[PDB]
This record gives sequence, structure tokens and C-alpha cells, in this order.
Amino acid sequence: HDSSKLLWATEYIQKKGKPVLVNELLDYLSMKKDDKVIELLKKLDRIEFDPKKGTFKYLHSPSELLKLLRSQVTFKGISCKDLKDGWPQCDETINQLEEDSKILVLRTKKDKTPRYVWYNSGGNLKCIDEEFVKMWENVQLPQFAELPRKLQDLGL
Amino acid sequence: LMLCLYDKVTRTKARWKCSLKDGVVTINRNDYTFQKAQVEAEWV
Amino acid sequence: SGIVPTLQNIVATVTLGCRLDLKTVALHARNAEYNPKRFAAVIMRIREPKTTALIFASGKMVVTGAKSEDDSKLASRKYARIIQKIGFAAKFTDFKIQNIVGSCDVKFPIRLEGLAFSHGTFSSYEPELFPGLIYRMVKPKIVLLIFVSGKIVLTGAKQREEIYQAFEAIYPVLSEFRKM
Amino acid sequence: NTQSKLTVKGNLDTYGFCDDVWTFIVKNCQVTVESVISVDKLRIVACNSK
Amino acid sequence: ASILIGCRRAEVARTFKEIQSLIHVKTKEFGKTLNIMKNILRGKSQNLTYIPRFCSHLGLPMQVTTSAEYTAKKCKEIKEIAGKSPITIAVVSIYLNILLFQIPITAAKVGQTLQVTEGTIKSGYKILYEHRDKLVDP
Amino acid sequence: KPMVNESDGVTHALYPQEARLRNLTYSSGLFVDVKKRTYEGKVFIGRLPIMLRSKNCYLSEATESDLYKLKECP
Amino acid sequence: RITTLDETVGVTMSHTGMSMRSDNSNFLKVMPKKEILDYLFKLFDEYDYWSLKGLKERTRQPEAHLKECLDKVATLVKKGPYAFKYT
Ligand SMILES: [Zn+2]
Repeated sequence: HDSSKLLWATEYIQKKGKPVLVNELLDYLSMKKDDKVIELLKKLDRIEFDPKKGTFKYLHSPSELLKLLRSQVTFKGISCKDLKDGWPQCDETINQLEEDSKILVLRTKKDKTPRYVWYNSGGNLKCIDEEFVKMWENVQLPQFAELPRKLQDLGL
Repeated sequence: LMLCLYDKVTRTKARWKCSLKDGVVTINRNDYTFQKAQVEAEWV
Repeated sequence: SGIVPTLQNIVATVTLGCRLDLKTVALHARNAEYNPKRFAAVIMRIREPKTTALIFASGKMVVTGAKSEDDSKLASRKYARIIQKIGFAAKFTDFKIQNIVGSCDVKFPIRLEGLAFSHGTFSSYEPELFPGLIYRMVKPKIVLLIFVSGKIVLTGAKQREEIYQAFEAIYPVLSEFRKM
Repeated sequence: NTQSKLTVKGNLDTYGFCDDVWTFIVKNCQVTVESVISVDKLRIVACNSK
Repeated sequence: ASILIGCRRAEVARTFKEIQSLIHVKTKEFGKTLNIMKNILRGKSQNLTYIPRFCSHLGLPMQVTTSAEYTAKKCKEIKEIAGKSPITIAVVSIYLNILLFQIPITAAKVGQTLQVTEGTIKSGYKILYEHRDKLVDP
Repeated sequence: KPMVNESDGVTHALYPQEARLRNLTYSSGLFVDVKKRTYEGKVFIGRLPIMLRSKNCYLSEATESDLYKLKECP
Repeated sequence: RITTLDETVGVTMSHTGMSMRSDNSNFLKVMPKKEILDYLFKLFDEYDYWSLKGLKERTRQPEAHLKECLDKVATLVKKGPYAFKYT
């Protein structure tokens, strides 16, 4: 079919994943021997077609990650689907680029911590021990407008 | 070449008893059509 | 004493350095067994030494049935020659001893009850499941079997020297609990 | 329409198991029919009927 | 196996089948994990009682057991490890005593009560018929 | 009829005199035939204490001399 | 009325204990990828609601070969009303 040939060629181009001659593209899967696939490559982004030499590519750094993280300011939250495909082992970069240099959203330790769009000043700030964090939880923020007097009682 | 079907072959590391059913045996230009054959072979 | 452990079973590992087609190996070799859905290793055997091999498509070869390092090595080399005879670029390398099983007979009956009771740390004993006693030496880390019939079976060693050391250290136990 | 029973008693030379196909090549083997045929070259090719 | 550890500690014991059929755990990992319990027991620290219970279900007088016990004692000491899992020859101690007396409890009835194959019964009986010469107490 | 399953597991007829001395309970077992069915023999269920001199007790109709033998006052 | 059990207490107890006999009365006793892909392409096209396990059940092919066959020319949907359907 017209769509089946395009789907198979796109997967085959994805399976090949390398820029090679368009002539070899047809013989790799023995299906894209008609002009329909070549026109589909120029018309669809699944197969990259350009006037240059035979080459099909995908249609990469923590610096780009930070800019991409900054690219989602006051917007929806993105996933690392493009980040890891556009930069393999992008989860490691999050661990390496700590101190907010690469923020993430670790869903759990059973799904490779699927991250989300996040930017921060400190990010981790691990040096504050949980004892300070526990006493932060142990101290409960008090009730209503008596509190402005309460901090006045403490001298504020 | 005995192009038959096996049922149950018993062996302890030195001997073969090959059950054969619904097949043929070709010896001396005369085919042996058998219901059940047990090839009690021996291993070197 | 004067009784040396008699080696029973040597299990080894061999890497041929090239991937193998176990179907072609089974077909070409006159002495080879392979079941794809029972165990994905060719059970290739020779009579000298009388050994069993676990020949995998990845090239791993587990040689068992030998009773020494050199017999296992020669069996592995013969199996590698069988492999290279077909046309696979096998290479006899990375030969390693995995398990060495030795046996010996102190020839006198032992008091297994006192041996078990005194050696709860070192001896494993359940006469109703197996009337032989399992002795676990730490130096060397060897497992030893102890029976009333006097037979002692030592297994799992990386070296037959470990088996000999285990029997030399356990012979005082065998003679100490010898019933006369 | 098969009634014969065969009992091949000889010396197996080569064997092989692939695609659940057993190839038993016996040399100087005697097969007992129901008369026993002492046949030198026999190749038992056993295929899975299950 | 805790019950086995319990009952044995309770100074009685029942055959594994009487417990394995009581609680089916395929008997393989059951015993294997059972053994380490003794090792844990030692780390945290016997057919002689099977005698009267066996004759109990068959309803006989009291003097059988000690007469059987005398026979049971003689087998193992000289030779005849006799069983490799020697639970089998526990009955062999008994049957050559019921062969002595005229009450018909032939291995047909023992085989359905004590559940021993006559392959073990007849073999154990006859190899103990060889040494029964030294076994005349009264 | 009344009996007792002793420590080893042996089960023998129990006599009332023994019951009092050995702190036993003069009971007897119950057994029911069970029929099991799958749709598209005898089963023990428990014991039962028995009234002394009841129809089922060993002392049901024993002789006076026999009672003396069993050490139970007529 | 009740039938007295003259048979001794042990023998009446015999069946009721561990006699090592049960079940006397029966009661509650208790590959090639292209051809597979060709099978998957045929199974998906011929039957829109062709189960992947059903394709393994119909083509009599291994689940590893049948599942890998669907990833090329067949649709593998695991959620929604069209669950486990190859088209
Ligand atoms: Zn408030």
C-alpha cells in the first residue's frame, strides 16, 4: 500500500538510522522501489529528503537541555522523550549536571525516573541535612492572623 | 534414509533405542512399512 | 593415612573465541548431542578423555566428566578441533577449572552421629534424607561427603590440590570418629 | 495399513538433533522384522510426529 | 518441618509420608529446607519410636515390640546400612517378626497399612533370613 | 464403644475405673459416612462423652461379679 | 437405629488416620521472521480483530516470532476497545 510502504520505509530508515544513499534505501527493504516513497520522503518528515547527497537523518547537550528546560518557562511540562533520543543517556547528564544544572522529575525508581521540564536556582541543595528538613517538618507553620502578632512576639 | 516419525527414544549415554511409528524402512530395494519400530542401536 | 583422594569429576569452562552454529556442530560432529528447547548447549563427548561438553552457540564450552586438569584440557582441545574442522574460527583459550570432584576411602566405619553432633558448624548431616555426611571445609573451601562405608567424596574444588588438602585435614576427623 | 514391527540392533555411528529431527546412522545393524535383516548402512531419520 | 522438629522434640515421630501426604510440599524443597532447620537449630543451640505405633493400628499384644526391637537392634551394628534413607528397613524389622508368628498379616495387609512395596519387603525379609540364625532369643 | 487414644497414638478400650484415675474422659468417637458428588468411606468427626451405665457404656449390662472384676460398685 | 462397631477401635480408626492411601473415590483430584511477518501481514489484513496470541494460536508460530512479526506490517494495540487486535 501507499501508507504501508511509507510506514515500512520509515521504520527501515529508523532501523538503518544512518545517512546512506537513496538507492541503497530501496534495496535495504526491497519495497521503496517506486517514486511514491521518494515523494513521501520529501513530503513527510518520517524519511528525511533533501536536494543534497543521499542522506536521511532524524527530523544533544546539557547546555541545550538547560536552554530546552528554559524553553518551557510558563508553558506545559515536557518529557525527556526527545532529550534522550536527541541525546542518548540523558538521565546520566541529569545526575552529572547537579545543583540545578539539570533538574528533573523522578517519578519513581521503577520507570527509569521519567523526568519532566524543570528549572531551579539550587535544584538539589543536599548539604542541608534532613535533620534541618525534619525540624522544618517538625515545626508546623501556625494558624491565621494571630501569626503576625506571633512573629511580633518573637520580635519581628 | 528412514524418513519416519519418532515416539520415544531411551538412552543412557551409551545406547540408543529409537521408537519409530508410521514410517518406512528402505533395505535391499524392498521398503519396510512398519507400524512401530524400535531401533536398539549402540553408541561407541 | 597414605590415602590420596581419587578424583571423580572435573567441570571446566572453555571459550572458543568465535560464535558457533550448534545445528551445524551437531550435524557435522559424529559425537555430539543438542536439544534446542531442552538445553541450548551441544553435549559433545569423546572417549579419550571420556568427557561431556556443554558447547554453546556463544562459544562457551563447559567440559565435564574428566578427572584432572590435563584430561579436561585435552578434551577441550579435541572439541575445539572438532569445531574448527567444520570451519568455525574456534580458539582453545581461557580454559578454567570450575569444579573438581575427588573421592577416597578411609576403609574404616565412622561414628557419624558423634561427627554430626560435634561438628554442627562444619558437618551437614541428615541420615534419613542421605545417610552420608556433608563436610564443608573453609581452608580450602571444599565440600566433603562422609559415609559409614568409609568412602569420602570431595567436590567443588578449583584445584585437585584443594581436594587433597581437604582430605588431609579431614582424615583426623575420620580416624577420630572411627568405630572399632 | 502398517503391521510390521522392526527391531534394529546394531552400532550407531552418527546422530544429530535439530528442528526435533533425529538422524541415527547405524553401521552393520540387524533389524528384526516381526527374519532379521543384518543391514550395513542404515540412516534412521526420526521426525517429531507430536 | 517445624512439626517434625516439634514432634521429634516431642519425643515421638511419624513417617514423612504420614506428614507429606498430610501436607504436600512436593517433598523436595520440603526436606531440603527441613535440613537447614537442624543446622539453624545447631546454630541456635530415629526409628526407635516408630515401633508401637506401627503395631497399634493392627491391634496385637504388647510383647511384639521388644521382640521386634531386639531384631531391629541387630541389623545395623554389624553391617547393612540398609536403606540409604533407611526408613524402609524400619518395617523390615517388623515383618520378619510377623513372619515368626502365625497371625496372618501378610505384606498384602502391611502394604496397605504401612505402605511398603513388596520389592523392599521381600528383599529385606530374605537378606535378613540369611542372618536370622544368630537371632534366636528365647 | 468408649476408648482412648494414648500419648504414642495407640487407641485401646477405656474402662471407667481407669478414666477416673488417669484423669481421662469417658468418651467415644463419632464416625459418619460421607457421600461426595461432582456435578455438571467412613469419616471420623469427633468424640462424645458417654453417660456412665448408658446403653453404650461397657458397664451397660455387666454382671455383678463382673462389676467387682472391673472394680466398680454394683 | 445406630449399628454398633464391633470391629476394634484401631481398624475403625485405620481409614480415618494416615494410611498413605488417597484418591480412592475420584473427587477434586486436580522461528522465521519474514514468514511470521507474512503471517502477521496476512492475519492483520484478513482479520482486523486478529489477536497476537491468536495469531500464535492460528499460525501455530512461537510467541517470540509472532509478536516480532506484528511490529513490521501489523498494528499492535494494547489499550482501548481495540485491545490485542492486529490490523
Ligand atoms: Zn492559620
